[PDB]
Parts: sequence; structure tokens; C-alpha cells
Amino acid sequence: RLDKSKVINSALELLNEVGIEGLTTRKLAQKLGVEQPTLYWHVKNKRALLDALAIEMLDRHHTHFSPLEGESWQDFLRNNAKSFRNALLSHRDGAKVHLGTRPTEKQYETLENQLAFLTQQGFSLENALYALSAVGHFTLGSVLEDQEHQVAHQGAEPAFLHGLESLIRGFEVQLT
Amino acid sequence: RLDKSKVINSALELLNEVGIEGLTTRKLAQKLGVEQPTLYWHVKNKRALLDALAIEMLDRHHTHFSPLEGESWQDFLRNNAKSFRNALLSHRDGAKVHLGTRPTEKQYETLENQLAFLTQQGFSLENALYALSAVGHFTLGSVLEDQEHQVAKEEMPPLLRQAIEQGAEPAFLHGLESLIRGFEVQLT
RNA sequence: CGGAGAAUGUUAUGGCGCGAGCGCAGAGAAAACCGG
Repeated sequence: RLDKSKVINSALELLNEVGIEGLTTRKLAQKLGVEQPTLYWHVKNKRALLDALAIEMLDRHHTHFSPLEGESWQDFLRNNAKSFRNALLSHRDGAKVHLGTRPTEKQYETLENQLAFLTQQGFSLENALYALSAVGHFTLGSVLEDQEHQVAHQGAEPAFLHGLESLIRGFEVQLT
Repeated sequence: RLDKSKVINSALELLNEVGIEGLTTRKLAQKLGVEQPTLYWHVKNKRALLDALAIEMLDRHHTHFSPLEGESWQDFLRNNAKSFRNALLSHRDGAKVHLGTRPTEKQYETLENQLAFLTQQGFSLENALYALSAVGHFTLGSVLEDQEHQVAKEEMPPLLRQAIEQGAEPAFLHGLESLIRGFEVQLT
């Protein structure tokens, strides 16, 4: 009948059409061909819908949350930022959708596993959390301004890549 | 007796009370004790009000937009970021208010003076725009998550629980240092 | 008090209730309608 699969697939399509500000559960119910009380069992309001959209965009496109076999910490942080940025760009206003959500327990566990990997490579526990925070804040900030100006030099990927590189070589220095 | 000075002063007080999501020109009109048609002459909608609020917090708190006498480019970028961050934190949801406003002509001129200062100090024109953009994106991202976090204070793994033992300023300062110490490398 | 988490509408120079004035409300509105 009507599973979480069609709910979120239709919700992500309507997010692209309308954006985060005009997206309503009523437009999703009409797009799905269901009454609003029926949809309330799968999504209870806009806040719950945005929470689900952000989680789904990460599971779909944030694939490089863990280091690969024999991958340097520099390459890991590099591809962790690119993966996170791809999720935010997977859909319209994806960074705005992500900013309004609260992290699940699985994301905290994933973050602890990242601190473990960084501390294993010579990072202090304090510096390992700062490196991950800085990369996240920079990536989120870059996409937020990029998607805000996407309503209208050009090309935000070079700015992101050169800034991510500035972070990585800065991390290398502060190790010594 | 309703001038632009009292409008934004009341508006920023109202921003702290209700936040960016609950801020409306009608609640501003009610706080000012005027009918909505009267307030329309000074601010035309929420978008115009947010544009004014973002500019006002910068003029008030973004004071270190220019290098001091004999101040290194490292110290300038450091204190330019700290000054910019102070503006975003000056009021509730200040980073969200800033995000979505379009730069005026004076900040383009102010920004040109910043590329000028950086290009003099050895930066390539290309690298000067990358350094300033990265510092801006990092500062904006840090305050956005920081201000989003202290709203969630209406309500975990131990190694993560060992790092939490407390605010966002230490993370901001160290991350800002990672950028600058990285900029030093990319010059050579 | 209930149909009802109704409709419509979004972020308000307007919409609405009472009657210049007082009052209501925002995507889990204010109105309007039906029922005891």
C-alpha cells in the first residue's frame, strides 16, 4: 500500500520541486494520493518529515564515513568531507534540511569511531575532535552559502577543495 | 516618534525574545505600539527586516574588518574571523539572520581592500579569495551549529564523552588556527 | 464539549471576530460549517 519507501521517495522529489520553505505534509499527501490522517502514521508533521529527509540523504550519499583499507588519515578526512558535501547537494536545500535536525545515536557512535581512528594515527583526543568539527563546519558552511546563492568567479567546488586542502595541511603541521 | 533607530533596536530585542522563526513584522508593530500600515513605511516585510538586522549587527560588532598598524596577515585573518563571529553571536539566531542576506556595495569595497592587503603580503589573487572564503565558511558554519545547539538544550559513547569534558569557542579557535597554519604552508 | 490533527492560508501595507475602537491567528492557523 504505502510504505516508508514511497513516503520518503515522494518527499525527496517534492523537496526538489518546492524547496524546504514551501514543503508541507499536505502537498506530500496530495502527491501520494492519500488523505492527511493516513499519512500521519508514517510522518506526523513537517519537523518529522525533515528529520527523515536528512537521515535518508546521508544513508544514500554519505558513504565514506569510515576509512578504507590502508587509507591515510589525510585521504580519509578528504573523502569524508567530499562524501558529506555530496549528501548536502543531493537534493535542493539539502544543507538547510540537515542543519535543523539533531544527530541520532548511530551518528555519535560513528563519530566516536572516527576519534578512535584519528587518535590511533597520532592525534590527541582534543585535536581529533577539533579536526572533525572544523571539516564539518567548513563543509556545511560552504554548501549553505553555495545553495543560498544557487537561486541566481563562478564554481563553488574549487573554493571547497582549496579550503579543505588548507585544513588538511594545517592538521599536518599541528601534529608536529 | 518612530525613526529607523527605534525600529531595529526593538527588532533586535524582539529577535532575542522569539527567534528568527517567530519574528514577524506584525509582532514588531505590536511591540512598537503602532498599526501595521504605519510600520510598512519603514520596513516592508520580514525579508527587509532581516536584511537590516544583519547589517546592524556588523556595524555594531564587526569592528576588525581592516588590519591594524603593522599587523600580520595571520593576525588579521584571525581577528577578522573573531570579529565576524562576534557579530553572528551578538543576537539570537544571528548566523541564520546573516545567512540569506545579499552583500551591499560597501562590503564589496571592504572585501576588495582585503584582497588588496592579502595580495600585497604575498598572496596570489586566486589564493586570497580562497583564504577569505574558507575562513568565512568555517566561521559561519561554526556559529550556525553552535546557535542551533543551544536551542536544543530543552532536552553516549565514552571516548566521545571523554572529549566533551564547555563551549564552541575552543573548537572555533583551534579550527581557525588549522586554516591559518595551513595558509602559511600553501604560500611556500 | 464533539465531528476535527476540518478547509483555506502561510510568515502578514493583508485575512478575520465583535462592534472609530477592542480582540483573533500561521503548515498540527484565525474564520466558516454540522451535530448534542
